[PDB]
Amino acid sequence: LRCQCLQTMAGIHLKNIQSLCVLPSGPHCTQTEVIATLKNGREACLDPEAPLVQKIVQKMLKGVP
Amino acid sequence: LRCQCLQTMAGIHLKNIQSLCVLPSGPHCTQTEVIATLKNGREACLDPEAPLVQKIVQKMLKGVP
Amino acid sequence: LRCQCLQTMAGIHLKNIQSLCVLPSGPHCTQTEVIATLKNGREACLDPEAPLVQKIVQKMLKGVP
Amino acid sequence: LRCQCLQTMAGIHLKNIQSLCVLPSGPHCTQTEVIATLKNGREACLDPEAPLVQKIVQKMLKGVP
Amino acid sequence: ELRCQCLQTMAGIHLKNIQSLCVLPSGPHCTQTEVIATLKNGREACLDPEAPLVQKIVQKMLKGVP
Amino acid sequence: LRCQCLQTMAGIHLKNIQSLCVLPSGPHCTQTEVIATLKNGREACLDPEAPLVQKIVQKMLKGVP
Amino acid sequence: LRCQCLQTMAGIHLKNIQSLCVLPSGPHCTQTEVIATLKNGREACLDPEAPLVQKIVQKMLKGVP
Amino acid sequence: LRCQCLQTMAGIHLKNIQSLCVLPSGPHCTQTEVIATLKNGREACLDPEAPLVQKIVQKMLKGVP
Amino acid sequence: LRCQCLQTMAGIHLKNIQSLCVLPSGPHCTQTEVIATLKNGREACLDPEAPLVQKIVQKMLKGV
Amino acid sequence: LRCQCLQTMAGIHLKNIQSLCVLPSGPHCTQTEVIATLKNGREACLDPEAPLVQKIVQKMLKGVP
Amino acid sequence: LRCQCLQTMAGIHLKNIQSLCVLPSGPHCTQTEVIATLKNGREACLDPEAPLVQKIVQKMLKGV
Amino acid sequence: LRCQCLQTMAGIHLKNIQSLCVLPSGPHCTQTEVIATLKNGREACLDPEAPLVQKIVQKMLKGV
Amino acid sequence: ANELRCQCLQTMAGIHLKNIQSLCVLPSGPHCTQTEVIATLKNGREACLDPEAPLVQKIVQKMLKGV
Amino acid sequence: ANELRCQCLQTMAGIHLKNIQSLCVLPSGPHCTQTEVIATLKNGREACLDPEAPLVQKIVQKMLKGV
Repeated sequence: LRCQCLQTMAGIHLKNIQSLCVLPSGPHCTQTEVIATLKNGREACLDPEAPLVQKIVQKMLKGVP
Repeated sequence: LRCQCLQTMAGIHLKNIQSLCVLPSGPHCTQTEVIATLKNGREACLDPEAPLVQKIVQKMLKGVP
Repeated sequence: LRCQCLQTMAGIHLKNIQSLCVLPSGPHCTQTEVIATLKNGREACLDPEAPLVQKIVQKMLKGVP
Repeated sequence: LRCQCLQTMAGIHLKNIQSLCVLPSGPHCTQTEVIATLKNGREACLDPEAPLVQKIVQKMLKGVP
Repeated sequence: ELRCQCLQTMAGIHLKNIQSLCVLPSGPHCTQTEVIATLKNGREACLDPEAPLVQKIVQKMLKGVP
Repeated sequence: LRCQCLQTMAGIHLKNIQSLCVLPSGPHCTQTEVIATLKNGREACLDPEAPLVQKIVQKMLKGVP
Repeated sequence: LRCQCLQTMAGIHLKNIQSLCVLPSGPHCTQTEVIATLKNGREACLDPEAPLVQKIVQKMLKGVP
Repeated sequence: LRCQCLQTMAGIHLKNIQSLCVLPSGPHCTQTEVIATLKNGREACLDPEAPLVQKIVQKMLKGVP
Repeated sequence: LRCQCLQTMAGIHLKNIQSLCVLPSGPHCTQTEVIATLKNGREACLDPEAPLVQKIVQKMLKGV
Repeated sequence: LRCQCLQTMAGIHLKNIQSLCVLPSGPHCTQTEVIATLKNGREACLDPEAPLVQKIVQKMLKGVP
Repeated sequence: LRCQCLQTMAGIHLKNIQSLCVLPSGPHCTQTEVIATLKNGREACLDPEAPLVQKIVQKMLKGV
Repeated sequence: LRCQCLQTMAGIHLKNIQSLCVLPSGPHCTQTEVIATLKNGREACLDPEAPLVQKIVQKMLKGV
Repeated sequence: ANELRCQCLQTMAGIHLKNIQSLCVLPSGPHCTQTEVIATLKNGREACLDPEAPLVQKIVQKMLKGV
Repeated sequence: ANELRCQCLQTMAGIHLKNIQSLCVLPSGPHCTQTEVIATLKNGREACLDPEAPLVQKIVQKMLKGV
């Protein structure tokens, strides 16, 4: 029951994102961590504090590029 | 490869949410659909257009329920 | 026999890298692509042209931080 | 969780290399070890200290002959 | 009808590590004789039959191991 | 992990040999044992001490009859 | 429907023989050929003309060593 | 791993025999048992003690009618 | 559509017989031929003219 | 491994019978059951106790109508 | 396109019948022929003229 | 192993019937069901209780 | 095989709307002397219908509006 | 392939009765959300139609009566 992300990466493109899960804080992890799954299947971690990540999340809800 | 949510429900509380995945449009589904997994394990579908759902998502990224 | 990486990401830390495979050009892919596997197990793609990536690769050969 | 390479071999040609993975030090192994997979499928171990191996790695990143 | 199993030859093989050494001669399958040595971990590695070390390694395996 | 050969046979002809594997001593077997696979597919065991067998092995390396 | 044995071998021991099949002449083969299956499972061809082979066959019928 | 023959039969003709296998004693069976396969495919058991059977076996080795 | 039995054998025991089929004459074969299948599975041909075979067949009908 | 015949029928003609199999008692069935296969291919069950059936069987052995 | 039944048999029991098909006359056959399939799977031919067969058919329609 | 007929239809003509199978009750179906196959090949379900169907069946047995 | 004749030898009746999975209407032409309707049920068994019949015409219009 | 989805992505119009070789009406169910009509022309090319449309309903009843 440790954190799934060791670190954060950046440069994620919205077109490639097949799914984006937001895992908040708790006994499982010290901080909130976001895991984005691409269309090929490879997962990639993201920063919830980052402005691009927050911009990407709200765009997925409204409508896709 | 059909849509996972048959319908949307409401009245979700942030404290109970263990994970929230956002599945956008594509060949798999006609519209964007959001699936929230609670701490007990039971999943529940949400509306991306809904104002509460959008408010819940941004709050999870920043900080605590 | 298509390319394994849809895109490149950045911000990789050397300490977290458990393995780094370099897949060159051929019938399988138009360009060279690098796939780094972290200690947790999650893979992440990298740019061979990038200066940090080239600096990370040579450091792994000589000796770890 | 022991080292995958018992020994090192030499005389590797760049044209034949389909993939080259660099596995650094850790709990898994005492030293850094490099595993090159050929186009036929047969794997072969390499020395990270060797000058040819270091020359082969940097050439794969830049471009193929 | 098969092609040759070895694309190239490598060297620096140690006798202690060799678990098995198969010698595949010429024929319809391949233009030249090719030797495939399987190590104790399981990883295979190709060898040169013309090489003096390889010929010295083969005869030593028959007589008795180091 | 017992010995593959129960006994040795003789009268092997070089022309018929498709492959000759030499399995040395270890935990798997008390003595070194040689297994020759013919062109039809039928395997046959050989004596490493035998002079003909040693003469056959060196001839395969140099060049075929 | 060709001959199963490319050649004959010798030095077979009766104790090791689990089964011995005698395949006579016909459209399938130019001459009579004998195939002995050992207890481990490995088959081995024999000469019907050979005196030891004929002595081995008659001994199996009467009673085993 | 029981005996393959429940009983013995007689009146076998050499011309009809396509194959004759001799299965000696062991853990598999209390006594030696002979199984003759005819040209049509139907198997038939034989007595190793019988004089005709022993005469049939030696004739197959030398040369067929 | 040739005859299934190349020859006849003898020494069949009733206890071992699991099934006994009688295939009469016709375009398929010049003469009547009997095929007995044992309990292990191995088939064996029999002579319909033979006295033991005729005695074995009638005994199977009445009782083992 | 139950009985193949649920019941017996009668009125079988010898001319139509292509094959007649007699399956005796055992673990497979409580009583002896006879299965007659006609020239068209359709099977039909018979009573071993019946006088016509016993008369039909003996006639097939001697010679056909 | 010949007749499926070479002959008729009798002694059919209603309890065992899983299906009963009635194939009338035509180019395919000179006369009407009835084919009854049992619960085990083995087919058996019947006479349409026979009184038992006609009695069996009407009983299947009404009730088992 | 469900019932083959979802419903019954009527207006079947005897001349068109190539085959008529009667499938009685059991584990396979709650009630008896009759399946008539026409000369063109198209199957059609029938009611065993119906008077015309019972009249059609007996007529096929006697003669076309 | 039989090429370009009428598919229905006769008409039947007593069709229920609930059971109908598909209903095809094949009009007149070189293929057939009269219009013929072929209804395919949910189990898969086809059944012919009369276009002149009042129930059949009532069934067709009901399928278009709603089940 | 696409198993058990709707066969028509959209509806078209301007169908002429003379060209129609066959007209199948596929109602609602697990296979599709709404009723959909597929008309096959004499050349072989299929074309989808609206069951709600007045021309389509007029075309269907005319095929039953006579061409």
